[PDB]
Amino acid sequence: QEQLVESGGGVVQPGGSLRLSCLASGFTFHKYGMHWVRQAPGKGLEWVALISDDGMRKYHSDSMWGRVTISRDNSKNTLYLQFSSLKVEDTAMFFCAREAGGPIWHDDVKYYDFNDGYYNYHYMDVWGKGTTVTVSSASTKGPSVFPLAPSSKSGGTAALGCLVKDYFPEPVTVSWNSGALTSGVHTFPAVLQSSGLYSLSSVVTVPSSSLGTQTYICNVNHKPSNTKVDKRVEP
Amino acid sequence: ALTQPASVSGSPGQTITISCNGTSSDVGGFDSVSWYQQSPGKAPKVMVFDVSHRPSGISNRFSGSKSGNTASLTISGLHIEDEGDYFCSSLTDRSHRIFGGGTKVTVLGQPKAAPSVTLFPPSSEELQANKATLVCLISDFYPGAVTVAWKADSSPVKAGVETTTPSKQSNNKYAASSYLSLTPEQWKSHKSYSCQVTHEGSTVEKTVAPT
Ligand SMILES: *[C@@H]1O[C@H](CO)[C@@H](O[C@@H]2O[C@H](CO)[C@@H](O[C@@H]3O[C@H](CO)[C@@H](O)[C@H](O)[C@@H]3O)[C@H](O)[C@H]2NC(C)=O)[C@H](O)[C@H]1NC(C)=O
Repeated sequence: QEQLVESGGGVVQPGGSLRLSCLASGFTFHKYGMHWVRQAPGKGLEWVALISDDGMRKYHSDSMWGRVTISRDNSKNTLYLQFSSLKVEDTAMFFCAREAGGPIWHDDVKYYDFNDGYYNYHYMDVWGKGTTVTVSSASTKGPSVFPLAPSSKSGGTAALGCLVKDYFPEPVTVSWNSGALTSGVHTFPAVLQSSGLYSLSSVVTVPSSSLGTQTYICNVNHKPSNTKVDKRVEP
Repeated sequence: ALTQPASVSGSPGQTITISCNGTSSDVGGFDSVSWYQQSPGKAPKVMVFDVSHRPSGISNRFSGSKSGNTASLTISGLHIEDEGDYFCSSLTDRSHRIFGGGTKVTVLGQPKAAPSVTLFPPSSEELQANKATLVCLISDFYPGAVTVAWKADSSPVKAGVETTTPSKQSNNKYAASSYLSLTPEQWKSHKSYSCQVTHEGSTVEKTVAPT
């Protein structure tokens, strides 16, 4: 039934041009308005553009600085968005969303506009899982591994881990003492810093008693760059 | 951007209300407010539109209102399946659409757990590499919503701060990481630096000193 599919996504160069494509089905395409909504990683929704049913009217976000252009091909039931001079901050999820709409009634009779086209309604009733877009130029690179040593604060339980920073692309696998260490182990999700390179952190909780009597070694494997590293973390 | 609280929590069966403060150029200028629910790893869903109206096939527990420049979303009798992020959106006098920051709604499924926070200074090694990065790591907190605030000495710091989205552990609690990149100089100039995570009204605080 009513469905939208987002496609044309991937990883792209800054300053380059890109063009996304949404495909609908299960409804009369040429009767509704269409939206693009973006969502940077872990951020909130952000409005991008709105195009009228016949595509002879367009609206863009004032914060897009006119770097985006929205278009449509009603004969293909397909919606388009296009970029220019992309930026790393343009990393986000790109949703396709229909604009609710239909007749408007006064008394018991319903009125349309010329052509019998729907008046607009003001709420995106249909969504399609967005396609993802990543902006980074950094060729494949190996990660640097820095020790996060146990603070002097701890008796009780101590925390220590590895700061694996400056790699590309994902993913990276992080073990401890060669897998032997599992409990109290939390490996965090990677962040894409301004650099255009990835960073992450894995940490392990231990009894402060074990400090100096137990050797902790984080094993990092960055398959892409074919790099394996071993770092000892100590007070 | 519209203003929503970062997070609201409650128990099942309990009733809740998310606020959405705005201006006279949107919320207060039009009765076209919509509410969207976004459950993890999924796509938004319309819950309310034109302030109070419920689309066909939407629970009687979702209520919406408005007052001046501030509209609301009221969930009566929280079910677990209500969990997820919620966004308010309004029409604007520029014929644009605007979204709120979003509100993570948590319905308790396991007894509350205060976070365990640790703060790392830059390693000597990174500092020989002419760089600096304070790692602030948070674990074992439930609900899965926290507020990370950095402070240089006494004053707050927003620039160069990165924070990941809370994720589930093996023990079903939540963890999050926050980085604060610095130059070797900035790091040497200040007395100290403060990492402040706010979780369920309570705030823990650790502090690294370059000294
Ligand atoms: C939009 O949301 C903001 C927060 O994001 C709301 O701020 C707070 O609103 C209350 C209600 O006016 C203010 O007064 C409160 O009174 C109750 C008792 O009636 C008390 O328990 C609270 O401690 C508080 O004193 C509160 O000061 C205010 N906080 C602010 C201003 O930051 C606000 O209600 C919303 N918008 C507007 C215009 O009120």
